[PDB]
Amino acid sequence: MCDRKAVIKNADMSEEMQQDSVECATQALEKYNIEKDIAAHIKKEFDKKYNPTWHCIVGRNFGSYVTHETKHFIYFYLGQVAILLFKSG
Amino acid sequence: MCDRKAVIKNADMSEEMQQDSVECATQALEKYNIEKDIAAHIKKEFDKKYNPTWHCIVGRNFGSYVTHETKHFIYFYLGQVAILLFKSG
Repeated sequence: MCDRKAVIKNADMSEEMQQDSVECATQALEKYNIEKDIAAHIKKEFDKKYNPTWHCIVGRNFGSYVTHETKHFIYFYLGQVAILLFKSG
Repeated sequence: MCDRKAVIKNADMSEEMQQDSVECATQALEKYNIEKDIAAHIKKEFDKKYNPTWHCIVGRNFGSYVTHETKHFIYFYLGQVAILLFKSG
């Protein structure tokens, strides 16, 4: 339907926001396979695209446990990766 | 019977705090070997043993990239795991 090659697991963010969030994690997922890196680029884009600052943790076998403390927190697992997006706004 | 068996990679929290954080991460590791689990166990105690809210990420192949702050954002890698402790105080 709209890409989204992930597998959410916990997203305290608006649905549509969770779909665009995953795709963005994908952008960094396809451009780079470096957990940290992917998270870096993303955060930058999500911030300039939405409004700084997005606390994201992308991996492939970790265990994120942050407090969204907002409404822009989405967790999911891409084809072979995981993204933990959440701002401290 | 000694924790702190991690490998910090980026910390912005009080020294004794980053040390206690690692042990707390280890505590969750000894009680459970599940990323998410370890993360929860940590944030849980750290939140009720320091001052809410602690956002930590425990994994061994992920990539954390968030805008830390306050003074409780420690990052390390245990014997075979990693932890990303950071609040939004």
